[PDB]
Amino acid sequence: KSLVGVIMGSTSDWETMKYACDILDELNIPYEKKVVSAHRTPDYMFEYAETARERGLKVIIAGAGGAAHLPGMVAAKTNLPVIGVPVQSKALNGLDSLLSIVQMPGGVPVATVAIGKAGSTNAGLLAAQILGSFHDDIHDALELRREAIEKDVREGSELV
Amino acid sequence: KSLVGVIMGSTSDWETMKYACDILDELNIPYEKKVVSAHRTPDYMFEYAETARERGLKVIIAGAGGAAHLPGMVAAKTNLPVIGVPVQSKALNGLDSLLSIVQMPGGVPVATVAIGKAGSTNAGLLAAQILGSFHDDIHDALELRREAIEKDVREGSELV
Repeated sequence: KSLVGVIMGSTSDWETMKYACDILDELNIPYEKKVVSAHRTPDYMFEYAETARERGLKVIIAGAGGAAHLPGMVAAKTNLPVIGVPVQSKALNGLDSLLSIVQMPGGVPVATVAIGKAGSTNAGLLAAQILGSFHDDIHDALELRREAIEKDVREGSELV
Repeated sequence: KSLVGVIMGSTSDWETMKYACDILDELNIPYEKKVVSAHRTPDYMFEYAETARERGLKVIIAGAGGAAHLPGMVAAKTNLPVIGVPVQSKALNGLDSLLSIVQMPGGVPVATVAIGKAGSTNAGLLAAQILGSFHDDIHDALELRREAIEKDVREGSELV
């Protein structure tokens, strides 16, 4: 049973959103991934969000660029934590994506991460952290993962 | 036993961070509030972050402005979810705060919310949502709060 839903407005955002999914896979967290568009499939977006809780999801990761409304509108329709990944847009390099996602009004939080693939990775990790707040096995896995990277960086980053 | 830690670098940030605490008070979620500075008390910041999980905290809300490093450095030191509130800075109106918080690299997510008061309110709600991913009573209270606001706004839609 999926614990995290990873959604995005278009297939073109997949190369960004796959980073989140890779993290979930690495950590063996069950998830689903779907294209759900705020602007092209608005009714479907509402159905997806409003039924997430009953479907067993605990966290939603939503990616969008430009006038990026997907994370906020999903957030307006569920009280699951919603993590917003600003996709890097062509003209404004994700500045529009960022402001469109992060500047939510009081009452409807969206947990916003960095523009692009770094943010996407981080959305997966943040979802895992949210689960880890109550599943010690996931928290332990996150700790070990971080420890392993710390060692790799401190001990195996030779400069020539 | 506090479930949320609400921290900020300066007593002057309280004007912003109070809003997150008002939400927690409203939802009867036990929390602690402290002045922890990334730049003025860096050792204390590491100790606070390191010991949060042991102490029973499940989420940390951190507010900072300007070259805002508090949320990110706390996040580097704990696998609890960390919510970053960008405080509105004087010269750049929180643009510096926002970018210095949200643009975290892969491996160390910070759940970033809006600049200022709206963001602070939302950090409290987001922490509650994170708790609500395990605690059905908190999730239900969030749903009820939102439903009452919906009614106040909808059965109040007339501009007279």
